[PDB]
Amino acid sequence: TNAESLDGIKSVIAGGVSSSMRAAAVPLPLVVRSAGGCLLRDVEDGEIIDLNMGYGPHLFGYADREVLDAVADQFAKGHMTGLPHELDARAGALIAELVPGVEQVRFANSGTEAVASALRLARATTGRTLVVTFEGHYHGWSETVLRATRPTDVVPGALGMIPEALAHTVQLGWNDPDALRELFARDGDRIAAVIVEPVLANAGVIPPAPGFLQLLRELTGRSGAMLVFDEVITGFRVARGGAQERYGVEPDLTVLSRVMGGGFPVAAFGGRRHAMRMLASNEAHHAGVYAGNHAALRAVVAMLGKIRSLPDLYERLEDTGQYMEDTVREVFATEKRPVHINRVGTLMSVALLKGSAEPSAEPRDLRQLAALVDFPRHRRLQTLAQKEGVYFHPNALEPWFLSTAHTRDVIDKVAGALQRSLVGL
Amino acid sequence: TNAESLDGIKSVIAGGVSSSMRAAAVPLPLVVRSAGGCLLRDVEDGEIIDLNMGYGPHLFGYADREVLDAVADQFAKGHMTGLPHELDARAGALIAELVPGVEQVRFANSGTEAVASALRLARATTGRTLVVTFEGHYHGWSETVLRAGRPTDVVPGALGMIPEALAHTVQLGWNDPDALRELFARDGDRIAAVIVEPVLANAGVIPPAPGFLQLLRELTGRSGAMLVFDEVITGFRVARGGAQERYGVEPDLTVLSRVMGGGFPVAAFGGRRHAMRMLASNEAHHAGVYAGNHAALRAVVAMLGKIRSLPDLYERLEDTGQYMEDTVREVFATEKRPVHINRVGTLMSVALLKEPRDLRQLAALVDFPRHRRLQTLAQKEGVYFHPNALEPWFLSTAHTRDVIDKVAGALQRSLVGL
Ligand SMILES: CC1=C(O)/C(=C\N=C2/C=C(C(=O)O)C[C@@H](O)[C@@H]2O)C(COP(=O)(O)O)=CN1
Ligand SMILES: Cc1ncc(COP(=O)(O)O)c(C=O)c1O
Repeated sequence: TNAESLDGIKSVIAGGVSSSMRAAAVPLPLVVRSAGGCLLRDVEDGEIIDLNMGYGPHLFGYADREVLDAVADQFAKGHMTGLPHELDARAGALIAELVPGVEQVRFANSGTEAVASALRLARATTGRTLVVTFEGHYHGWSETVLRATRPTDVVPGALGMIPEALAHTVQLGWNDPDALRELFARDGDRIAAVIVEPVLANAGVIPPAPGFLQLLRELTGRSGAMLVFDEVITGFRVARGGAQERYGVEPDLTVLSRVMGGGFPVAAFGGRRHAMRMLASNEAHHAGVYAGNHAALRAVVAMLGKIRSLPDLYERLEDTGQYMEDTVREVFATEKRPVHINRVGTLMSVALLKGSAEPSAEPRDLRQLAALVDFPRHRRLQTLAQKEGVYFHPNALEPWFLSTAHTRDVIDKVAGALQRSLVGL
Repeated sequence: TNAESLDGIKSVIAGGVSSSMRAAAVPLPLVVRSAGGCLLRDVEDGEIIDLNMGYGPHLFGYADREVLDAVADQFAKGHMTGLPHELDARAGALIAELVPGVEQVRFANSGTEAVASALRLARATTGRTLVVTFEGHYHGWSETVLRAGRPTDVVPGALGMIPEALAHTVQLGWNDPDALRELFARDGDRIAAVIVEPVLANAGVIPPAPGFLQLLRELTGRSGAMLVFDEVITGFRVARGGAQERYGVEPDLTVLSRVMGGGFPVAAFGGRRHAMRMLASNEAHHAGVYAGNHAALRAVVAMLGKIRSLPDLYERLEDTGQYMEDTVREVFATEKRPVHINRVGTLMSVALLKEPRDLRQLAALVDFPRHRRLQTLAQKEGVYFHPNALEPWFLSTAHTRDVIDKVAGALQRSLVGL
């Protein structure tokens, strides 16, 4: 059984899962035996349609052979030597072609690593130390950015961090231009970087308000602060060239992962030659014995090569998302359950609202959205859905990540499963 | 050409390599086209015997099919879902079986990640903040440990670190029991952890002095400080159960990577249930979307499964190292070049000179410009090792007698050109 098999896992993995968040993501136990397309198989041989999809990398679904095969070939030809390799130029060139604001990169194993070195690059380059974040925006778990009352409160996110960890890190509310302007008027000249999820995906899928990214680019440019887009989720997802392209605003540095490597552990950060100058001279720092290994860069080449070869991909993904959005709206409407749904392409939040919530609200930030949401009922809904054979994360603020494997028929099954689950609510 | 192909790489990879250290590791350009066994193939189709081997993971050489095949099978069956998986228990159990001081683990993508979370666990568990390191010991590049690289001076290792990064990190010289005793007599009660390379591999291969690890275990135990063995390099390398087993001293936490995943990006940290209690309750923190992904844990299961099935492996690896050691000594003796060589199994340091117990003592004997010159010459003869004398060689089962005999010839020829 799932529950018994999870208990077995817990006797050797402290907490049941390596990541503290993802260990609370299966309150009705589910242990995977295999996966393909958008389908999981249980250790009880149950089939589950996955709307979470391993948190963003799988644009084409699980077990994508066009990418498996390339990575497996690399295992047969040397996957990790630590030396420069012919692939390094091909990976770099693909990223540069597809991403406007990137001409050079360095690779890492994870978004967390890529962010930490990107922030260091901004501090080293500007000779400043102060970094600005937004509430609910997640940039991995490195010591200077790991945050958990006002949105300007900076609260450490983990036990066992040094007390000064966040001394040079500051926070504002998402989509609050007045607050942002006031900050820059006071401290624009001390800011090394503003880091931001151009679309906030780790706390609902709150897109930026009209003009907000433009405003950020202006203030940062005027003040000499580097603008860092964390596109770990949005890159190669909301458009071929990420949110950068979709919203027509170019940052100084860009962090990438997820879709880039199709699920292989790999990330990068980069920008134009000017922003990357201290790394071109090897004066600034980045490291990691596995960084840019040959298997990882084969995965980038195969995945970005595949995406490049499909010039109408993002149009079809958009139809997929629209159809899921329309279907899920009908199912909740028919049941007379208020719901909030935000979508940017195949990135999608679905949250069940309180009976006392304003159905027509368009929250612009995490606090506004959280307040409308009925968390206990949503948790209860996802247990029910999981039993009906559909998995999404129990926290309403955690997004769904659709894929080309979520065809019309799949989405029609999802509808049925959600309908049945709501009736049990 | 190698040089032209590297220049192409540098137009899109800032600095030519993603890691700031490994971008200075090929001053005579070498770009890889393919690799297998202990052999590299150039973009000019040259063959090079690799003594560096990608910095530790490849105990059986490059392109190990018994491990390729398992990982490729995982790609066909779902490699990354973010959910608990049947493999998780098998990977955990294999580590627990092979490593004395580990009963539970969490996985990470890299030694740097695994270290950071391990140190946080020790701070959270003890309610203390102060961490002790040793000079020349490398624990990755996280904010609270990245030092440059007196022995007591704590110097930041990267530009753009917050100024307070190392405020709660302290350093002593390796193998200095007096200093270590004095530290603990004064501050034993404030120390959250002592982190240490049980064999110092990133600065020569300086093993611990007789009784030093035993002393560390006693002081940390007495003071309630967690002893953290960074076995990223030594684990499954110097013995099946790492330096832990080899030297009979058990730490509170162990960090693992490298050999564990056979070159797949994967790491872990773990200990006995007591030391891992705040992670069992999910009160302490670790994260990363790719942590413990199915491909990574398939690699751990295949690699550790293979090692487990070969109970005399570490004895054969010892013969391999002895033969390399004896051969290299003869070649330098015959040429009348003084050399310092330290070895622990297949971990091996070879430095050209102008028994040190620490980095300062060893560095002082070494002729760095001549060693750099020697490695350019060796590389041209078809043997690659890192140009810095303090960076170790990582031998493998693919370094057979014939290979080592070729290495001898190539080193002889290179010394004559010195
Ligand atoms: C925008 C963004 C992220 O979303 C991000 C990681 N996000 C997630 C990590 C989770 C985890 O570690 O278990 C789980 C997911 O819920 C989440 O999106 C990271 C950190 O990446 P990584 O997990 O590879 O360290 C950086 N930037
Ligand atoms: C002992 C030790 N620990 C940790 C690391 C860091 O692991 P990674 O390079 O995967 O971050 C290294 C790299 O040289 C190492 O030698």
